[PDB]
Amino acid sequence: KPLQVYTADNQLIAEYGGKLSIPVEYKQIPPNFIHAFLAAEDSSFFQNLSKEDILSLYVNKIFLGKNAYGIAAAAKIYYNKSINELSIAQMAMIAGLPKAPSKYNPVVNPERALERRNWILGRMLQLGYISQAEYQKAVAEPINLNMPNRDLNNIHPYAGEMVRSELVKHFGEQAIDSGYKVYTTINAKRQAIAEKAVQDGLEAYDRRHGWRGAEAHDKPLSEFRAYANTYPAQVTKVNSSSFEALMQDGSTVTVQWSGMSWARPYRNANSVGAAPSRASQIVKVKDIVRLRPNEAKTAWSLVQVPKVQGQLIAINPNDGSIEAIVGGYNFYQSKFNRALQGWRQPGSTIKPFLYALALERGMTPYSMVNDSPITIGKWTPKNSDGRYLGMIPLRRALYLSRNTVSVRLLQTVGIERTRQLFMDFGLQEDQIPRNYTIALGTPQVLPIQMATGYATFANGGYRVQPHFIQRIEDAYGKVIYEAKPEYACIPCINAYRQAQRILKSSSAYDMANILRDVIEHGTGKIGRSDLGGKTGTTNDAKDAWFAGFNGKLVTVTWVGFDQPTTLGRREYGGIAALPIWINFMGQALQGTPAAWVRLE
Amino acid sequence: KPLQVYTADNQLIAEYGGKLSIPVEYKQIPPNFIHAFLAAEDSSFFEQNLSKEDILSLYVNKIFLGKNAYGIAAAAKIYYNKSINELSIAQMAMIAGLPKAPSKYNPVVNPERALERRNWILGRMLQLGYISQAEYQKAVAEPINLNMPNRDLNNIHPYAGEMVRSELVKHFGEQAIDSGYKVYTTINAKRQAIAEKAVQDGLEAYDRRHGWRGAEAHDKPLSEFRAYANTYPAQVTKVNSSSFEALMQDGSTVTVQWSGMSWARPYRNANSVGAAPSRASQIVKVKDIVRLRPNEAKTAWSLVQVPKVQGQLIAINPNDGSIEAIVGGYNFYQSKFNRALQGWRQPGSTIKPFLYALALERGMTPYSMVNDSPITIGKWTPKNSDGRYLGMIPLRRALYLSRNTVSVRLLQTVGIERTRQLFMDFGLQEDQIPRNYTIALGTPQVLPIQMATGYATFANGGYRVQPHFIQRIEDAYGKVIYEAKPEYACIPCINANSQYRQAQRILKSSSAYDMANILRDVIEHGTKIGRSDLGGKTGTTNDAKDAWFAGFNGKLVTVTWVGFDQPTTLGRREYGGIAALPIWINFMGQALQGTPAAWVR
Ligand SMILES: *C(=O)[C@@H](NC(=O)Cc1ccccc1)[C@@H]1N[C@@H](C(=O)O)C(C)(C)S1
Ligand SMILES: *C(=O)[C@@H](NC(=O)Cc1ccccc1)[C@@H]1N[C@@H](C(=O)O)C(C)(C)S1
Repeated sequence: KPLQVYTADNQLIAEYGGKLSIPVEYKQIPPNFIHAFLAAEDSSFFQNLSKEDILSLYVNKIFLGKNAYGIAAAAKIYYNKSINELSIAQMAMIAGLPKAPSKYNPVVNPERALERRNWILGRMLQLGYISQAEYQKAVAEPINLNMPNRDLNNIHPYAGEMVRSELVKHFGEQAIDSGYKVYTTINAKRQAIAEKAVQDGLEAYDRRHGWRGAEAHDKPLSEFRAYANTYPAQVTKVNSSSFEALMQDGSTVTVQWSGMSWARPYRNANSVGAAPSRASQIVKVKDIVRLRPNEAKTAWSLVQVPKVQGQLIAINPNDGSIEAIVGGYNFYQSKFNRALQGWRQPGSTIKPFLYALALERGMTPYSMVNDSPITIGKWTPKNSDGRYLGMIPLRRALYLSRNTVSVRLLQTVGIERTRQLFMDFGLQEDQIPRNYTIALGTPQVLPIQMATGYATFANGGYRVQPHFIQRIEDAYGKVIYEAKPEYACIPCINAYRQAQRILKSSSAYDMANILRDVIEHGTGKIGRSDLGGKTGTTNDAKDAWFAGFNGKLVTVTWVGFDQPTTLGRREYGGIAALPIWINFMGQALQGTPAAWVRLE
Repeated sequence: KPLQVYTADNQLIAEYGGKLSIPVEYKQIPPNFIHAFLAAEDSSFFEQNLSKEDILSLYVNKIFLGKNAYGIAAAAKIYYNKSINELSIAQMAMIAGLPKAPSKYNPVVNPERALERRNWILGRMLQLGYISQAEYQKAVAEPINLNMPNRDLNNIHPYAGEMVRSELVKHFGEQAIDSGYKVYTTINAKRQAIAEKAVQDGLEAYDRRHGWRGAEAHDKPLSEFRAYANTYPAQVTKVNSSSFEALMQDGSTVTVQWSGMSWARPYRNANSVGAAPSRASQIVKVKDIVRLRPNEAKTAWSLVQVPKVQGQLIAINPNDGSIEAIVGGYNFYQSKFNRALQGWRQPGSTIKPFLYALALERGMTPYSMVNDSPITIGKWTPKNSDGRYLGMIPLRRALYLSRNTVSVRLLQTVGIERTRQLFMDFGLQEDQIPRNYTIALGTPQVLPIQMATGYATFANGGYRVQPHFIQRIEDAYGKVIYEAKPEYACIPCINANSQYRQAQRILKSSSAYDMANILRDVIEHGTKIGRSDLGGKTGTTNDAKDAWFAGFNGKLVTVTWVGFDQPTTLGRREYGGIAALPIWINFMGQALQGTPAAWVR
């Protein structure tokens, strides 16, 4: 009975197998398996004939490492076999595990596992349990593990992992042995769109910065996995216009010129080399490259897995329901979820919160703010273009993300009030400094916290908590948990708990319209008039961000390197992150009526 | 509901607690405990959390919290011997930090990391307004304060209880304990208590004759020493002419008079002891950690000494192989090692009755004339105890005097391998039996339990029995789930796929009966106990590195052994009949008291 993960459309996406036990009748056990356990210890005092009687009591319960309880569960976990399918060597291997299922574990210690196994086989031969023909056959055998994957998460991997990883973080492994059915808030349609959007957008950035060379050279093809419609290939021959590579299935294909001609060499973030003139300039024989098919087959392409990363988090602003979550380029490349764990500087994406607080103090989008050099704090922050503009309205200041006005508004608003709003988005006391650096978006945030923060505009100034579980049922079918979220607007549940108000209705509604002005009048791609959004770029374009919404959906996208480096000069939030956001929102919001903030 | 260990005479001797879970109603949980789990993680996605509080109720009694603890109540019991409402804020925070990795943060395994995690949580609890700063300073300054109760109770017959736990765990792992079963052993409690006293007195006898070896420590702390085998650590505070004064672990100061320490002839070596002490300063120094023994009144104290020497006793029923008594060393609290089941030693002349039984097999009798003459085996001429020879002598005289030359001659007569096969058929390990003429003088390594199995062959009429310690196992519901089906030497004897297994015959009835009587005459001629149904053989290895005695009656086989764990000489006077035999006599006399004569048939 495994932990089962479903989407909001009651569709099964993941099964997570915990503690396994397959009880067998003593008669169903091959004698050689019993013999293996009898030879496992030198001395029995319960020859070993009374151990055979007491063995029946423990045979289905013995912990045999890696969630295996009993002989059948160990035959399944280690070899993907039934007890009668096991070899003498395999039976002896399992027979050696009870004493210490970690010091002898063939996964965690293959060295000692073989030593123990063969000792048992040696003892079985001495006891006349096995013949020498069986002894030589068995002792010469390798470990031969064929471990089936009991953690099935192949449909929406980041969504299934989110459930497993979060339950384990808060409650340990016992959370997976409960056999519960977890019914998530995830929209599968929206989840699929987000997965494609993050993959395409990162492939877009990667392609424009050029070919970086093969992912490895003189390394073994067995050590690389296929994913995101990219398949590892070992280059075998390089010609005038085409190369030949060996696939993991054993086949060899011929990647033609049109499939590699894009490979202008990467020189730096801001520089790429001339278009390649021959295939030798792109690949070397014994290079580990990634290839891509077409629809069915026909032709192949030389592709590249981005070194760059990204994320997407989409939440319902009224309750905080998580609709879509993508933690990186691909789950197989990295199981790391940047949406829930990727601490980054928000840069300019923080400004709408600070400018909302200015509006709360009495200001308007038209209020005159001053873009001037700020020496104050014996630290002089400089604007993006190293320029100043003088007196400009609050709305202009936000749109151009004038760093000097932000520090001035932070001095006006007070560092305390700013930190209070931030904590209301899920932030900890320890992750927001007191200093005037918070006006510039330098403190580390998780994108989920940004989606929570932007939801404040979308919902009219209420504090919603992001949540991924709608209900949990026990294996039987009984509902044991039913989500009771804090609602921004309780009447709105037509197309119990009330969320506390964190920002004044007018300020949340005003910021919303400034953000809509920012997207409709600044930048320029969708046929919607209910969208508000803000771009963000940190110092030396170390992060590209876009936080945007409509009345029914908040989406935050991010693009950057895991080890912080520049994305390039001409690489801002609106260039790297925005195209993923547009591509998601357009598709996710397709055939849905206009929904905007309610000034109540 | 722990693994319970009983004797054959129905005494509960040990309780072994495995996986623990004490389910509690969510309402019964102190809010500070819930708050601790709330502050344990930075972000929850299932200031306030709320979502976690609802999902916590589902796992609160099942969360694995390390060291067999499942749920908050089990962790409160295991780590602190407290109920959840008795926990401090610091303790609640400690348990709250364990779910994520109950080993990387375990306070019993990794205390440093555990302290860092706990305080981080307390810090987090203060930030959220869960705890006040007064509670924060109070809690953060607290130590680990572990008060782990002992869930493995075994203080009646410790070697017997440990035998069950250690053997189930060896063969079946920890899951063998969390089963809640009732194990009904073959152990006789009366006999077990006698054996415990016998092994303790006999080793104290050897130790005392060998002299005082000095205090167990000097200038060290009295808190670091345990009391056991009726010996209590004392720190010497004053040394008078004829007496000394020592501080006890309870805080009292006792006076040890001259008669209490006068035995303390100083130990020089196994073969040498110093002159009788003339004054108390020659025995003790002020600040010496000594061991004392009271009388029954606690009105007189004695200076005693824990033997450096070891011993064992194993008593089994020869008809089925039931283990009646087992003592693995001087005391379980000095060493948890069981020398009866794990102590591999050379048997010495304790092996000759096996070899002489095979001589009888082929056709010989106790009266058959054998040759005590000088025997050359390659570049090794074995010499008898006294180096002398006796010429033609009957087989029984040869065994009694343990004439090494007749043994090698009998080994040549029966054949090296045909003997190895028989030694194995007696219960000795194939790999542990060499392929040479020295197996005649007991060179192999044996377990005493194997010797008791082998001697039971004489006692039972030539059958091979297997030693067993479990009579039956019942589940928690009272249902018998296991019932021992041993191989019986004599099935009719109990009434004084099959229901009753008949043990395999390994000797002709005549040769087992003949060896038995040879062994009885070995014992009657130069033993003490008022019994005529006892047969036995002494054993001494080269340089008295081992003193042995293997003896029986029709109902009980007892094997005793005396020696050092790191093989050294016991001394020159120290043969099997001197060191081991007195423990055997002392046990057998008391164990067989008020029982009719029982001999082989
Ligand atoms: C907030 O993100 C702003 N960042 C900065 O002013 C610092 C900076 C920006 C680019 C390179 C080096 C340093 C603004 N981010 C973008 C944006 O909002 O899209 C601008 C390019 C307008 S600056
Ligand atoms: C068997 O134990 C025999 N021992 C030896 O040959 C070696 C030895 C060791 C110490 C002293 C003398 C000889 C013989 N049988 C034992 C016995 O049965 O007790 C003797 C010590 C008599 S010698």
